[PDB]
Amino acid sequence: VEKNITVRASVDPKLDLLQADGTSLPDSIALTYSSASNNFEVYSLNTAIHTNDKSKGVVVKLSASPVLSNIMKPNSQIPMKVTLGGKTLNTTDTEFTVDTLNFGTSGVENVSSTQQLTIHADTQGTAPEAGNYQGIISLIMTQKT
Amino acid sequence: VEKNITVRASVDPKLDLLQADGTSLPDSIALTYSSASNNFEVYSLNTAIHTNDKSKGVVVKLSASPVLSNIMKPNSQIPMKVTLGGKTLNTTDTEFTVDTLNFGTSGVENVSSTQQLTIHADTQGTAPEAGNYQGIISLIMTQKT
Amino acid sequence: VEKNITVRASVDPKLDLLQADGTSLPDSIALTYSSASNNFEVYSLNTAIHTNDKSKGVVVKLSASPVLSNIMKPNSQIPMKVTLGGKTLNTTDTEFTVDTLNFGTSGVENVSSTQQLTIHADTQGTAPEAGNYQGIISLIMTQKT
Amino acid sequence: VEKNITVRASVDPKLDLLQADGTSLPDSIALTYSSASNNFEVYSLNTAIHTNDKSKGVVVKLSASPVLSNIMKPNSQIPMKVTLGGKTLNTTDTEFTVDTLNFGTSGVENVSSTQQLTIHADTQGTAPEAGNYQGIISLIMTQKT
Amino acid sequence: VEKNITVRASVDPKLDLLQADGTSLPDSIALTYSSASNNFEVYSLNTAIHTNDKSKGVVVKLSASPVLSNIMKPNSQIPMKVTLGGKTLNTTDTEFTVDTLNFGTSGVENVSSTQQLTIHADTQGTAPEAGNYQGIISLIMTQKT
Amino acid sequence: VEKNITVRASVDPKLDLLQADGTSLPDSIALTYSSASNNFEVYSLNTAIHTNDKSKGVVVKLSASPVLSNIMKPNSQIPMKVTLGGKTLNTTDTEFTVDTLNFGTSGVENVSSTQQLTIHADTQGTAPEAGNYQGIISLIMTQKT
Amino acid sequence: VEKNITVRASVDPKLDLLQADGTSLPDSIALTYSSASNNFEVYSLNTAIHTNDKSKGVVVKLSASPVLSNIMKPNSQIPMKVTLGGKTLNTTDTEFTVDTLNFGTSGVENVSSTQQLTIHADTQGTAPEAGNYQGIISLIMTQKT
Repeated sequence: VEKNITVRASVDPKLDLLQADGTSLPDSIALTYSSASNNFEVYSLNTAIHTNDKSKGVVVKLSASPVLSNIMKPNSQIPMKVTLGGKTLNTTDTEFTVDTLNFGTSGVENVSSTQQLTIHADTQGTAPEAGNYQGIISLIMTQKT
Repeated sequence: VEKNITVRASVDPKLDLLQADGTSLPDSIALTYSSASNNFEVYSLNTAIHTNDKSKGVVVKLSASPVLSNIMKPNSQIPMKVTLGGKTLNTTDTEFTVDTLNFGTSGVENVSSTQQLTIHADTQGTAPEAGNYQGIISLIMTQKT
Repeated sequence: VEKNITVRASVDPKLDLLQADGTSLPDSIALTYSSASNNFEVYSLNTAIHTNDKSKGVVVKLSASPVLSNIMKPNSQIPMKVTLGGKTLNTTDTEFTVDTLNFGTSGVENVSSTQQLTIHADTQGTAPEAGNYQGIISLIMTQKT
Repeated sequence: VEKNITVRASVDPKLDLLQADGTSLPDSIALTYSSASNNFEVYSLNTAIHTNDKSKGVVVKLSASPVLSNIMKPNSQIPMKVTLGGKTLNTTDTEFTVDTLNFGTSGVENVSSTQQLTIHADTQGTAPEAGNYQGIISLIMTQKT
Repeated sequence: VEKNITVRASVDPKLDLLQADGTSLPDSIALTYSSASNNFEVYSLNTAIHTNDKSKGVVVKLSASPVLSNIMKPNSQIPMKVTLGGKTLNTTDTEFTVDTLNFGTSGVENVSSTQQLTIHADTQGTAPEAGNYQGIISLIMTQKT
Repeated sequence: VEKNITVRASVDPKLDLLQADGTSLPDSIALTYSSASNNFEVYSLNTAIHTNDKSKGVVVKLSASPVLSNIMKPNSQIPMKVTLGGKTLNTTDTEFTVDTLNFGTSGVENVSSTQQLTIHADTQGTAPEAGNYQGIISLIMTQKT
Repeated sequence: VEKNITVRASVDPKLDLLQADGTSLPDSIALTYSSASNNFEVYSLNTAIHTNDKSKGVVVKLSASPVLSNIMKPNSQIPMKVTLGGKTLNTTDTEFTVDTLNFGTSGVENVSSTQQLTIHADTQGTAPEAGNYQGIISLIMTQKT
């Protein structure tokens, strides 16, 4: 036949992280460099947590510390700082209490309040070497008793 | 030599289904799960039908009823409802009359009006089992007297 | 053992043609047919020339005239026109002068300016016969005094 | 009896290494050269460790030091550095602790967190001789008390 | 006389089974194990039935019940379930009606609709013993009145 | 003495024909039949010509006309058309000029450009009799003044 | 009595060297000549050592130095270099320590890690005389305290 389309999906019944407007988080992001400040800008995205039950809190962590490294020479790299809900995320987990998520206040049941997601490839005022840089962020989420 | 590139193309002289912006349909699509509603959201795409002759209509059908099934445990699957031009597609063909396609009204000869293509892997408010899913949509399209 | 991975690489110390984003050129491409115009669409890609020394120009040519031919019936075929940097390529080599390549202006040393690579399986307003088509393009590239 | 298809499979009941999307790791990979830097680009792939029991850690090592060597003249070769989970692999085994793997946090039982697998044919800024290169990587994985 | 190449081909004038892209079916396939679920993943391939005359249906059967068996110890084996067009195949013949094959709708005369061919080495949630496994599938297909 | 391995090799110091990836040409090939068109599909392989001295051209010819004949009944056979570098080969030799071979442009000295080798068992739109077919192609190559 | 089949097998209870996929090593191999480089290409095969008891090391040696000699004229020959596990083999025994073989890490008890077997008919950049060459390699293996 003509126009064969393959459909894929990843399902996590307990938790999901979607944008405040209902769309899924972008699969990739692009940072903007500013030679005047010799540092990257802060990337901010509005996200809302979707949960199976509203009686349990959420715990968020990263699988590994994200690093933005040049593709041609990995020796040059810029650590990236990721913060969710105003608190910095790390390889050690952090807990988001149920009372601070405000489940259902947006008008949709089991949908959390808008959480500010921030990515910052912060250099210490030192210009990285010219080239193309790439990295990956692995945001983990789990319910807590 | 260096930089050998192989070119491939599938030609159907009578009929083609492309996006309203002139680009081809995506080869793959991704559905986003929502733990709050325990269901997938509707995926929508704008498409335009290209025809060899504008005086003869189009009939559309699916080769088989698509189902979104887990790659590891096919026992769990989510049937997908496909609709084109506002009418649900089924294994039994449906006819799009010529006067409802508006060939040429977009400014380009033999190009139909924008048709809404919708894929919805709807569960009956039942959470599918955790994992990643995969499926295929086979959209057949033929001209009709 | 388990998970044996074979690594392969082709090395040309003098020249390399890569995408503007740093990744390698695609090994395969697909063309989009449109029955309304009975012709293929133009495929365009951004590429950047890498050179061992920035003081020497580059020459580009095709090993043989690329032709898009049907796999079932090679009698039906569509000649393809390849153009790089805005100038049409042919089996007779064409010269890219050094001052027109802008080596180093992108911020990375010995990297040329973005060159527009275009492939067009241009039919003379004639619908090719239905079936699957396949062809290969061989892009030769050499330094010139 | 027409259409005879032979099926093969290798089973390791205790451990498996698969891509984050659930598919198996590629059997072969290709590296891209860049004469501007006279070095290869870093190849990165997302992988997830599968385990029979979540209470036991994982240990990773290489059977032999992988080396990318020319097929025509093995005297020319490029040592390759393999790193999994952010820590460099070596013929002397390295230990991945259980709490650093996050078994089950992805939503699928007994599936580890995404581990970044990186292959880099790091030349010391020295152009290898022209030709075709080939190498093999043997990634060992074992459960550790 | 140098470069002697031997050519072979099997001809069935009445029926053939080819991939949707026009190439022949793969001779060998590899299944991927996942110790997390202690089961094999489903392997799916798109195929199109080629027929001499479009007025006759197609019947599909297996010569013998395919079984995936360990090469070293045949006592350990995993039965494989084969389904084509959404209906499971068996040693007893199954009929595909002509109206269900859609001969010619793809744009090529006498070429049927894409049929989903699926192979699943379904264990009953029990881990097979370590080793290399191999099996064979003999897909018999014939025309029917 | 255990593990006795016999090694064989054919040496042609003046000319060799190898694949573009550096490996030798396949010893055996298989053609795929298509009952819809009642003809064999075109088999294409990329090859590169190796020479002792780049200053001399290459001449290519076939020892005898290749014919694809049924093993059980030679009376039924299919002539095969072989083309290298875009020009059909024949029992009468054909000349490939030195300037058309582009020796060394691939980055390896004394290695020619990629030459398209194509084999087509072109039936005249007539289905061959059912059975197994076999044939041999003897590609002769020589240097010419 | 029709269809008489003779079965032969060589049994070495203490050691066996087989391919990584479980099958036996090839009985004969073919090398590829390249007149451009006037040297043979390196032949690489994946092999795994089998042992009766995993607590003992393995020793590898050759009965006699392999030489690739022309069948018609023995005066013209090419010495062959054989390396197993990354260390070149010679007429004098070599040591493979138990800790280096990694018995059982592949998931099958008493099966060693994949050892790279390399055969190279290394000419000193001198073209051998035209003709057919044949040679034999006798790989001896023993267990050592």
